[PDB]
Amino acid sequence: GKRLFIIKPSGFYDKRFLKLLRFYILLTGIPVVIGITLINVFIGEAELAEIPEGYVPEHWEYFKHPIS
Amino acid sequence: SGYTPDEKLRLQQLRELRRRWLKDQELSPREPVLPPR
Repeated sequence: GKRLFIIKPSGFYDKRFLKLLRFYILLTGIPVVIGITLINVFIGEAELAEIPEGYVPEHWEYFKHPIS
Repeated sequence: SGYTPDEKLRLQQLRELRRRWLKDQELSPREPVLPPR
């Protein structure tokens, strides 16, 4: 009636790759960020005591973040 | 001077083909696109 037909190279392959990329990062993007959120909102990071009288720790218990 | 009548006739068949092509390129099936949803 009024409008011509535009020429396009291709769209399907590109939209398919972008949806696959965002989805297969999203598959463990959301659970990882919800995991780090539940970690620093439930269990605590740490606090800052000193070394008591002759209680030698393991090689851990020296770090702030609990997953560290 | 001008053209040759051979080039004039060749030009006229290109008028035939060009106008039919560009009449094709203006789509109107009364629905250009169709979204699936």
